[PDB]
Amino acid sequence: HKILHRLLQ
Amino acid sequence: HKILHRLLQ
Amino acid sequence: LSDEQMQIINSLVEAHHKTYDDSYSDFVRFRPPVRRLSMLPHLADLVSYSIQKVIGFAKMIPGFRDLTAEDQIALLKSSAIEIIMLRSNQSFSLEDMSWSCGGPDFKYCINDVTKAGHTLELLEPLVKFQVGLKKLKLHEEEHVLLMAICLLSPDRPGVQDHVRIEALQDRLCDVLQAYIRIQHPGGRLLYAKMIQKLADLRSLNEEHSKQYRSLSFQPEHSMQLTPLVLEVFGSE
Amino acid sequence: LSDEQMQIINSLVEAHHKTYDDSYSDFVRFRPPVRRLSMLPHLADLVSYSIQKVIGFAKMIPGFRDLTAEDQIALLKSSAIEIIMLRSNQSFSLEDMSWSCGGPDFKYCINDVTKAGHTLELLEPLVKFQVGLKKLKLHEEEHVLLMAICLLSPDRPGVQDHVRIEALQDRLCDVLQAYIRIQHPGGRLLYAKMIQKLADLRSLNEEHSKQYRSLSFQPEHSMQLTPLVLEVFGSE
Ligand SMILES: C=C1/C(=C\C=C(/CCCCCC)c2cccc(CCCCCC(C)(C)O)c2)C[C@@H](O)C[C@@H]1O
Ligand SMILES: C=C1/C(=C\C=C(/CCCCCC)c2cccc(CCCCCC(C)(C)O)c2)C[C@@H](O)C[C@@H]1O
Repeated sequence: HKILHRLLQ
Repeated sequence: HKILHRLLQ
Repeated sequence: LSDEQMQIINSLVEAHHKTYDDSYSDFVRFRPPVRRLSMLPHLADLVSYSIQKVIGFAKMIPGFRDLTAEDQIALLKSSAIEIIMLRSNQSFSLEDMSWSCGGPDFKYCINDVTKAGHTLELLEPLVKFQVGLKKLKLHEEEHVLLMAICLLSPDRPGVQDHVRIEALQDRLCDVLQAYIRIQHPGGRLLYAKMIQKLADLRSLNEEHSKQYRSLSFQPEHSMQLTPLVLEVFGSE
Repeated sequence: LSDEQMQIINSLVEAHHKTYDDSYSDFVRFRPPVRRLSMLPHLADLVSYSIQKVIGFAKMIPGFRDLTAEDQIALLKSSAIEIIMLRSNQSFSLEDMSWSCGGPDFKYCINDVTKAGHTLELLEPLVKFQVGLKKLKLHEEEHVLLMAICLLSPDRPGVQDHVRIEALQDRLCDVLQAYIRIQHPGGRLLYAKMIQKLADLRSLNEEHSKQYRSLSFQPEHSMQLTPLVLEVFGSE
């Protein structure tokens, strides 16, 4: 979940 | 490489 | 309504306005609609775009940012499609029985999603859900509270801090109950109907997951999805 | 030219015609160009589309289908960007120093790729490569042979059957040498120039891989790529 983690700052 | 394998039939 | 209940309502409404564009002007940047599975590219981009907006909305829900990154992801993954279903009601129309998002290109009927890899077994209860939810004629405060309550459901797979999340949702359910009682005439039975909608979303969630799994297992179809979509609806 | 050399030429030319659309009418289905990294979505879809075409072309190269699936993938992954660079010369124009692919929307200059995550350190030798290759004024038979020779290079990472692949490429280099000698007036020095182009592609390949790695490590940029692109240029 690298994208989700990034989007969640 | 599941996509590549599929596209290569 | 107390001041704290009021602040919660204000921030949630502002969060939605910041993450829901009524002009739908970003839709031109998606892969265009094609009318097999010709509608999957447009649908994938639309859903991917919507997930980013749901994330934006969630981060402004009071108490959500204090949660664990794992809990945030667990809640997001399991409820993503339900929030999308809820937020899509804003574009849904009872006149056309369809989602009207700006121009003629972005007027989506039930047949469009059929041409996108999903069946009537999902779409028939979906449209029925959309009709019933629209008929409730929610205030923006209520519709916004419903999305936040849905997202903070503790009964999701992968969640760890059930008590901290159930507390947040309770505090939100409290606000909704109070708002309806004080600000919504003839809404004596409305709250019970809204909770029933959350139950409807679980069944819709389940059916979507089955049909997504069918879709994602075929590389020729999964290659049409976006990395974000694969990550959110994926089993990893 | 012998009959076997002729059959090889025929099949390769037909393979290219079946995988290269001169109208570029599929480009309207890509995420539209936006003029940060506003051009990355369109570029990603264009490259992803082109990879599918390169795969189609490769499968019709004589001897390629008999190779191991692993060797086919290894050759494809390592040479994909080089074949794209080669095949893009068909749309490149010396008048505009740009790739003209149909309408005004799909007329790509060097600044467009800059707005897509790549720097002049790649684009400057790329355009220079495009100019030099165009100036060679290849016959369609030669341009098509060059792509096939490039793809069947045994000196790629991950290849296992070096002898079987080097043999196929030799057989192809033989055809190219013969064709130029018999069918191309004043091409006495052309073959050496074409081999030099293959050397140019290695340096371009290297620079692209570095800049792709920079791009793919940032989730906000990698999320704009396609699953196929991630798979082909990925390190997995
Ligand atoms: C996404 C939104 C809109 C419409 C939504 C809609 C209505 C459909 C509009 C687009 C039709 C092509 C919809 C809603 C829930 C479920 C579905 C079925 C597809 C589920 C996800 C697809 C996949 C990941 C491949 O499994 C469609 C349009 C606006 O209301 C914005 C809102 O966020
Ligand atoms: C792809 C094609 C065309 C143009 C190609 C071009 C010219 C550029 C056209 C599009 C500009 C937005 C190009 C060629 C090689 C390398 C590059 C740089 C980008 C490398 C891949 C990007 C990534 C995977 C993100 O690292 C561009 C256009 C037609 O000739 C078809 C041909 O297959």
